[PDB]
Amino acid sequence: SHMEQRILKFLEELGEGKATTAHDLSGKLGTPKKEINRVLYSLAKKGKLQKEAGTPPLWKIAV
Amino acid sequence: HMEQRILKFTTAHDLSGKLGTPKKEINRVLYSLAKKGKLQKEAGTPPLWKIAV
Amino acid sequence: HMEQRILKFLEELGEGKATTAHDLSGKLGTPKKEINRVLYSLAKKGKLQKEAGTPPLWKIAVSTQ
Amino acid sequence: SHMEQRILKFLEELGEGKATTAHDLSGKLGTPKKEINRVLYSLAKKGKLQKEAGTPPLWKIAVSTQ
DNA sequence: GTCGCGCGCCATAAACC
DNA sequence: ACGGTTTATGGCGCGCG
Repeated sequence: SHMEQRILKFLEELGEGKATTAHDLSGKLGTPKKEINRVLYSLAKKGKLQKEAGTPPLWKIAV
Repeated sequence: HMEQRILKFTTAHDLSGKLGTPKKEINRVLYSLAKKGKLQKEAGTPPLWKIAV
Repeated sequence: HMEQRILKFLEELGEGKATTAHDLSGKLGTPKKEINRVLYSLAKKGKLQKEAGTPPLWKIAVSTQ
Repeated sequence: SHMEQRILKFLEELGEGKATTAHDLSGKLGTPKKEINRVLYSLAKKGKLQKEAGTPPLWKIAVSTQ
């Protein structure tokens, strides 16, 4: 929920309909993709984030 | 719709009758929900459950 | 080699009906890790189609043209 | 079942207070990770091994319980 | 009768930079 | 005498009869 917050913050910042990727997040936060992804996927089951299947997947805030 | 009802309503095996749902499906929404911080798993055999206030 | 086995096995099942990687793992006498490894490789090669689920169901790839 | 014996042996031959992952046991023992974990988890219930929390879990020969 | 399991995941090939 | 490092649905925690 700290790093969940780093990520959520960043998404909300970066546009209001925008998406992004684990690789993008990882750069803009000096964090291994593994970590970013650990949290992105957690957040998704929690209903918080919305994921668009793809190579790589695209992540945006949900309702 | 399950997540919703699961809330309004103990064991998963015991949840299969009250809502008429296969145990698999209940254990799914349980472990998920406790991962959402809302529920909380007790160590029984089988495991027991209760809404974390 | 293991691929054409799975395919061959997905022929003798009647068009429409699908199967799981556990099921295959038994029938074909092969560890599930290898089965799935190959299954996911055939779907991506086009030969097969994956119907994501719990567990996922696998059948011959169906043209959508 | 000489799998238990082989793993306990490997975890002993690794050193004092030292741990390792099941992926690693499967590698060296040349044994499917499926069986390795089935067994690892088994030895932990029997009390012989302890499972350190992690991703993945780390294992080592127990040192506390009776 | 615990069990939620979706798992292929690299003893990797290809792709990036 | 030389392409090192990251990706992939790569998140994996899995042991399940």
